[PDB]
Amino acid sequence: GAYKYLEELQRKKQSDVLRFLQRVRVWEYRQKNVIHRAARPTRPDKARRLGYKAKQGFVIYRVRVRRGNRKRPVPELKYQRSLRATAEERVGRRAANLRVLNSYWVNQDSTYKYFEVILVDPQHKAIRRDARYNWICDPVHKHREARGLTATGKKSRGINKGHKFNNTKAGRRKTWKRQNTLSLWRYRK
Amino acid sequence: MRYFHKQQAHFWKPVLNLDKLWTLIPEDKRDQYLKSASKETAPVIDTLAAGYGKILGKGRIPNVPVIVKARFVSKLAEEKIRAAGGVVELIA
Amino acid sequence: TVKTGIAIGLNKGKKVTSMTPAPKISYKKGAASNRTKFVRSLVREIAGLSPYERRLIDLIRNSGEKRARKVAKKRLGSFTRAKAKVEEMNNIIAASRRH
Amino acid sequence: RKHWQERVKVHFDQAGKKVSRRNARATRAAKIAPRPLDLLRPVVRAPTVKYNRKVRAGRGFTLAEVKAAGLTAAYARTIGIAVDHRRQNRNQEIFDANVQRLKEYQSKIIVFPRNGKAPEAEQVLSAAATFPIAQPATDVEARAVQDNGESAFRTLRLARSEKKFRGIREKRAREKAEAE
Amino acid sequence: EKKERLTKEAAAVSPKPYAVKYGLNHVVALIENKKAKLVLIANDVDPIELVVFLPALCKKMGVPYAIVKGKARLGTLVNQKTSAVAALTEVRAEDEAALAKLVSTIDANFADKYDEVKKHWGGGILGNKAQAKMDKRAKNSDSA
RNA sequence: UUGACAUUGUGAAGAGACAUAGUUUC
RNA sequence: GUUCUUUGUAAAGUGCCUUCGAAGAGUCGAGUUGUUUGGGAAUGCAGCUCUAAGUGGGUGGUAAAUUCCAUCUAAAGCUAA
RNA sequence: GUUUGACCUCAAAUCAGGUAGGAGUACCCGCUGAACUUAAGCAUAUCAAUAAGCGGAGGAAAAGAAACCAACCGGGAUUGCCUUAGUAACGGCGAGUGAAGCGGCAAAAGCUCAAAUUUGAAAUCUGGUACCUUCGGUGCCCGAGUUGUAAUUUGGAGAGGG
Ligand SMILES: [Mg+2]
Ligand SMILES: [Mg+2]
Ligand SMILES: [Mg+2]
Ligand SMILES: [Mg+2]
Ligand SMILES: [Mg+2]
Ligand SMILES: [Mg+2]
Ligand SMILES: [Mg+2]
Repeated sequence: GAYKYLEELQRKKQSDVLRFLQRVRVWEYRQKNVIHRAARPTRPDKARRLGYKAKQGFVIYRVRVRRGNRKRPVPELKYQRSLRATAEERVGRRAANLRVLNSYWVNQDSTYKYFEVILVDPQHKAIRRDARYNWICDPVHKHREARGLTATGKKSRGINKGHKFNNTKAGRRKTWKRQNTLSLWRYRK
Repeated sequence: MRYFHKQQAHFWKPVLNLDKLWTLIPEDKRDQYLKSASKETAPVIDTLAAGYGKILGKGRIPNVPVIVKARFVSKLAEEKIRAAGGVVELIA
Repeated sequence: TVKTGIAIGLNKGKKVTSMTPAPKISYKKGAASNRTKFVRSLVREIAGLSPYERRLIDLIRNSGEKRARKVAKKRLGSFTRAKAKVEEMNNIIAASRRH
Repeated sequence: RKHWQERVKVHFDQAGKKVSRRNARATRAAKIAPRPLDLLRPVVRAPTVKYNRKVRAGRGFTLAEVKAAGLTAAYARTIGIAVDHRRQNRNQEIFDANVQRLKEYQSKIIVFPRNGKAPEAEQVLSAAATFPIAQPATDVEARAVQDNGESAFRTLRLARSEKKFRGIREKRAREKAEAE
Repeated sequence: EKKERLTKEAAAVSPKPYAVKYGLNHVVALIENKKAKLVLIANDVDPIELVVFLPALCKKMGVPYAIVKGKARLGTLVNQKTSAVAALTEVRAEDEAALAKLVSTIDANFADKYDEVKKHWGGGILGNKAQAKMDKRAKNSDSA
C-alpha cells in the first residue's frame, strides 16, 4: 500500500519537495475563496485515517482562518477554542445539511491557517444503510463542532482521564455545580 | 518545615495496647485459654485482621502464652509478651 | 526479588506464590518491523535532509558533538531527543562516507 | 460568599427514589427471567497497605482464569460471567480461588438449549448471594510457641537500618571495584 | 462479459486469465513482492505524493518502470476514467518476446537516456518580457 | 516609536570553514 | 404452543509447530505570552516560534544529570442504566 | 490532425429527489464575560471561572471502555450518593480557608475504524425504470468508485502456511 509511504512523507515536512508543494498550494488556496468545496482530499491517507471514505455521502471543504490573538471589541487575549475549531464551525454553518466528522491541517502562512473538513451527508441512502456510519444520522449529533464534540473540541475542553484533568473530567461547569451545592438529607447528617 | 507531607510506607497504623490485647479473642474461648494456658496450644491473635497496625505495651497481661501476629510492635510490648511466654510473629 | 515478609525494609511485603502473566501485545507498541524499516529508509533517501539536520551535520564535522547536542536540545526540546538526533546524524555520516 | 441559596439540594425524594429503584429491579427481573440480575464477579485483593488485608469483588474474571476454567470469554459473557481483559494474574491463591468460583458456578447453573422445550425453573435473583465472597483463613486458632530469641523489634530496626544504608555500601563497593 | 463467464461456470457446475494489473496499493504491493514485470506511471497525478515515490521504489526493487503521459490514457487501458498506475505481471507465450523487447527498449530509451538529467532541478525558465530585458541588458553590457 | 522571529524566494562578485575535487556562513 | 424450506461439505469456536505481527505528525514535546487551578516550583486551555522517535512514546504532583523500575499505548470513532 | 476525441477543474437549469433556518429553552454542551459586595496592602484577592450577551441538542444531555489509579498480596469504562474530611495543609496553627487515590453503595455492557494484494476475476453502493408479497425485494439501465467501494484483523490481539 501507498498509505504508509504517504504518512512518512507527510511527516518529512522540511524536505525540499514538501516545501515546494506547500508553497505552490498555499498560493493556490489564497487565490481561491475563504471557504470552498474541495474536489478530492489533498491528503487521502490522512482523511481515511480520520474516517473519510471514498463513496457518495462524503464531502471535503477547504477553509482558511485568520491567525493571531483574539481582539476584544474595545475602542493580548487568547481564544479558548482553536482555529481548527473555528474553521469547522464556519464550514458547518455553510453546509448545515451535513454533519462535521473531523478536519486536518494542510497549510499555513503568516496571515492564514488552512484546514480541510470532512463532512457526512445523513440523508444519503448509502450513509443511512451503512451500519458503520449511520450513527451520525441520529439527531443527537447535530452540530457536533458547534457543541465541541469533535476531536479538537474535546481537546480544547480537556476531556481526558487522570489527575491532570480533575476540573474538566466530565464537564467543567458540571463539576463546579456538583461541588458548589449544599446537600441536605431528611435526617440531617 | 512548612507544607510538610507525612508520606511514609504505613500512613494507616492504629495502635493497640497489651491491656486490650486479650479483647481480640472471643469470650467463649478466652476463659478456656486463661484456664489452660499451654505452650503447645497458645492462642494465635491476628491484630492486623482485628484492624491494628502497631502493638504497644501500656498494660499488664497474665502469664498465658499467646502467639501475636502484627506488622509493628514496641520493645516493651515484645518483652512483656516473651515474659508471659508468647512470641511475636511479624506479618506484612 | 522475592518479598521478605515484613512491613519495612528492602523488598518488604507479604510473601505470595508468584505467577508470570503472558506478555501483553500492547507493550510492543513501538516495535520496528521490516515493512516500516524499509518504508522509512526509502522515504529518507527520497526526501533528503532538513535544514537543521544539515546544520547539525556541519556542526559535527567542524566542531564538537557536545555543541551539536546543545543545538539539537535547543531545536527539539528534550536532551534525550537531542542525543537520539545526534546519534542518527553520526550514523548518517558514517554510512555515507566511511561505508 | 457565593450564592449558595440558588444551589441547595434537599432529598425530599429519598423514599420515592427507593420505590422507583425497587420497581425498576422488579421490572428488569420480570423482563430478564429466569437469569439473575447480576453477573458472576471474581474475588480480588484490595489495593494499598490500608486495605490489603481484605478481599472483595472485582470487575471480571481474567482471560487466564476463564481459560483455566475451560470457557471462552465470549461464551462466558453470554452465560453470565463478567470478564475483565485488563486485570492480570500474579497471585496463585487468587487464581485458584477464581477458578474454583467459575467451576462451582458452572456446576450450579443450567443453560437452556437454543432450540427445544425449556425446563421450567424459578429464577434466583442474586448470583452474589448464591456465591458469597469469603475472607480466606490465615491461620488456625491455636499453635505451639517456637521462640528462638528472634527479637522482632530488633529485626524491624535492622531492616530499617539496612534499607537506609543500602546505597552508601553499594557506592563504597563500587569505589573498591574501581580502585584498580 | 463477466456475466457471460458466470453463467457458463454455473452450467458446468474457465481458463487462467491474463490482465493488466491496476490500483495504486495493489501495484505498490506487487512491486514490493517483485511480481510486476513492467510498471507504467502516469505523470499528471494530483496530489503528486501518491506516485512521487514510485520511481525510487521500482529502482530499489529492480522493477522496470516508465513514466507515461496520461492518467486518462491508463484509465482507457483499465476501463476507468483515470488510473494513476498500470502494471504487467504475467503475459502469454505469444507475447513474452514482445514484452522482453519492450523492456529492453524502455531500458535504452527512458532509464539510461534520462538517468543523469533526472537528478537535476527543473523550472529554470524566465518570462518573455523578463528574458527580453535580460538579453537587452547583456547585449548592452557586452557591446555599446 | 524602536528591535527580534515567521511570512521569505532565485542569481553574480568578493571574503570563510571538510585539508588546493564545491557542502555550508558573512 | 402448531405449521412452512431445512439451511449445509456456507459460517463460527477450540488443540500443536513455524513465519510474522502493519497500530493515527505542524502531532507529541519544548520556549514564551495571555488565561485558569495552585503556598510555590508547577497543572488545564489558547495564540506565536521551534519541532520528534519506533527495544519507541506518555505518566509516576522538589528542581537538574546518570542508571534502573512500575504502569498504560495519545495525536481516529460508537455506546443503555 | 488548423481535426476528432479521453480526462481534469470550474459552471448553469423553476433539471430529479432531499436537507438547514424559526419557536421553546427548567435540566444539558460550548463560547464570552462584569460590577455591586468582602478584605488586604511583596499595587491584589474575593464576589466568580457567577449575572447579563452569543452559538448548539435530547428525553435526558455530557462522559465512557485507560497513553487511568497506584507503589499494594495491587486495582480495572463512564456516572451519581455516602465517604475520604472539616482531615493533611495555611492562618496571633485561634477565628476561618481547605484536595485526591483508597472504602461502602446505586447501576452495570461492551465495542468500531486507519494502517494488509481479492488480484483466478469491485466480490461494494446511490439513482432511474418495469413488476411484486412495499419501513422493502427482483430484473434491466444510466452512474459512483482502483487518487480504493466489500469480506477479512483492532492490540484483550490477530494474520499467512503445515
Ligand atoms: Mg463524488
Ligand atoms: Mg461521544
Ligand atoms: Mg446567562
Ligand atoms: Mg424534541
Ligand atoms: Mg435516564
Ligand atoms: Mg450521548
Ligand atoms: Mg482498548
